[PDB]
Amino acid sequence: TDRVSVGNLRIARVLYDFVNNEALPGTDIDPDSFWAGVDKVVADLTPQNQALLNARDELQAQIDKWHRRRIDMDAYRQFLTEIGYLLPEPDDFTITTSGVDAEITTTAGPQLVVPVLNARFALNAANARWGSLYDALYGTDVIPETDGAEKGPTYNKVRGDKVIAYARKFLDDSVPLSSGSFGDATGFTVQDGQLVVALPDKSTGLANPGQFAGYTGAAESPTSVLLINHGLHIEILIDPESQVGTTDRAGVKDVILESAITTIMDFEDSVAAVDAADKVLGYRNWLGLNKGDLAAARVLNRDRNYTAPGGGQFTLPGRSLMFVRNVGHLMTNDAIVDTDGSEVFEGIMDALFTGLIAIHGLKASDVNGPLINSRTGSIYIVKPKMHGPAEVAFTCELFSRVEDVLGLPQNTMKIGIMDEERRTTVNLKACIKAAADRVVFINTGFLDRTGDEIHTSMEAGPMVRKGTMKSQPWILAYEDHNVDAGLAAGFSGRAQVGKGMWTMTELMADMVETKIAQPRAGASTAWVPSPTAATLHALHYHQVDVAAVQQGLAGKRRATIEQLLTIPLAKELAWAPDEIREEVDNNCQSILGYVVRWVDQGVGASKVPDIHDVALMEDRATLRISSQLLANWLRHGVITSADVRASLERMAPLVDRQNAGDVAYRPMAPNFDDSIAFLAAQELILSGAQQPNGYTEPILHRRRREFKARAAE
Ligand SMILES: O=C(O)C1=C/C(=C2\C=Nc3ccccc32)NN1
Ligand SMILES: [Mg+2]
Repeated sequence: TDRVSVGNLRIARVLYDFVNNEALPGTDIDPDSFWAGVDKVVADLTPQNQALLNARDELQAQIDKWHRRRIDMDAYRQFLTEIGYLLPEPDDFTITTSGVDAEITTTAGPQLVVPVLNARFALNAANARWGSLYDALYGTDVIPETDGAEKGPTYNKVRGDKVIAYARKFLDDSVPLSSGSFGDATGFTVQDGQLVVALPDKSTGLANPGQFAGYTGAAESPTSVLLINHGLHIEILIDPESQVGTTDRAGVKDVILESAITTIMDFEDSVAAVDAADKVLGYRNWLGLNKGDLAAARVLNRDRNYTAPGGGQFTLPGRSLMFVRNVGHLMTNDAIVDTDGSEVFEGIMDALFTGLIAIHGLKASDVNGPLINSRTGSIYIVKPKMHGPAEVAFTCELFSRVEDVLGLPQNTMKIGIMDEERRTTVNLKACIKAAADRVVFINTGFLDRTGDEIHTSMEAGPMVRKGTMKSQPWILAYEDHNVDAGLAAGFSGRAQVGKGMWTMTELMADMVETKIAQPRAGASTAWVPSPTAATLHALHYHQVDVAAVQQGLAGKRRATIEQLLTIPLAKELAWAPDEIREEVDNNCQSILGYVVRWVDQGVGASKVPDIHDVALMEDRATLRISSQLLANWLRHGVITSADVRASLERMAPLVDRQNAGDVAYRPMAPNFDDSIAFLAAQELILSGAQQPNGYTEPILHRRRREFKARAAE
């Protein structure tokens, strides 16, 4: 209820007040003009937005019928071409985007993704540009807790020594000495622009003196030594009076790594935001981060100060350069409605509002606030779930029109193309071309892209199990195809090529062991769930020369269209009944475990124990893959209707028990039919086949609004 009328728009009062009183001031944009701009952009671009969404449904309908009238890959591919799903590949080109920050064009390193509605997590992320290696090693299972090195209420010095040793070895691998090991260092000095390291006998310098990047304190006895490797900084904090430094052979207190080079503040799959009040909380946090005054009861960090090897001062950034992830093209939100009572497209709103807010981040002031995000004056929006190059061109048009409403130079709002839909994958080169002057980023993932995969080929037959999907031909070609297209479009030295998220937040040893594969595959960046994970993952960019990898990959075409189009159908008699049961339970607990927190508590990302009590931090896309898989098995009679109900009922109390220790929690068992969460989870499965491209948000947003409305009394 209660709205402000502006032309054809009926704007929720809370939103209206927030923009005028909080967002607009300092931007020198006339409030009346802004709202007219909103009304106009919305009226003009809404039909297009709708036209694209209808085109998806049409395409999917044809693909459905085709499968029902049957596999001949040659005919399939020709069909996709005929219906305008597979478009012709454009001639080679190089992107032209300008005014892009160094964090994106040149530096390879970790990238954090955080739900914007959580100010605490958002604050930590922005400050995770720099992280303590010691804390990360000590706090996680990277250092085993075995030989007397278990963690306790108090500091364990045996475990500390292992941390130190691990770090000492890292230094050896990253910034090697001409002779000897950092392990035996006793002191650090700066003699004539050159870092001397004191060993017991002799005293050496860096193998490459070029890696010596600066220091703090007196050259004769620095308080820290700054190093650089593969563009990433390493700070050795020296302090013999500290407890840790006291026992260190060279007085070293800590090793600090440049960690999360960039961060994505997320308005999409990691948050639950189903109405106007929610969007405002989200927008307000975004405002604070760009104002640079967001804080919790604690602040955002300022740049760091150093001394060049041969005297003189310099400075380095102290915050993670921020992107924002807008919602995609599909959903509407009641934050604004029309005179007929039709909700306005949420993506259109996000562009306008997140873009307005981001103006503050281009300026250091007192009306705009103290801390600056982008130094070149770009706004970095990541756009999810686009299908095909027309939808990309549409996003760029939206951005262009928003830039006019905001009075920003054209091409200010950069785009990060997420490759997570089949129709974007197979037309990827064309998608990048459609954004050739705005694009700063492409990336791959597992959850959404597989959900689309399952849904697109829904009628073709039963898919393989979810675990199996990570090793299927289509996804391996997809991963490699992404890297190839970016590099072919000239991304190396111009834009990020990213890869997916490590979801197992407690298995850091495993992450350190395996996630190295991503930069080895030429990814200039990849997702981590926490600041701690960003610090650990930063080790990989030290061990791997991403720029060299990309250069060596140049011109290769490692994935074919046939490979991309290889549908992940299961072979005959693939599974025993126990395996089927295990897969169903797996997916049902996955849905119930994530849905219960989303619907009941408005939580979009958290450590959710899986069926075997492994902690996984996933976003909403987990629902899409899980629900589509079950819907597929349901459709082709792998499982009956009884089967699915029995599983949800078995898994509900287990999820109930898994949330013990949360006072806010309300059990779903034993009264399932009275549980809005249980029903939401059941619906996502039973109606899964009929949701557009398998998306979960229509069901979810509806059930969360229903829960919130039941809670209104
Ligand atoms: O595999 C994918 O497609 C995918 C995983 C994922 C996340 C996993 N944990 C998260 C926490 C916060 C925001 C996003 C995520 N996003 N996309
Ligand atoms: Mg996604």
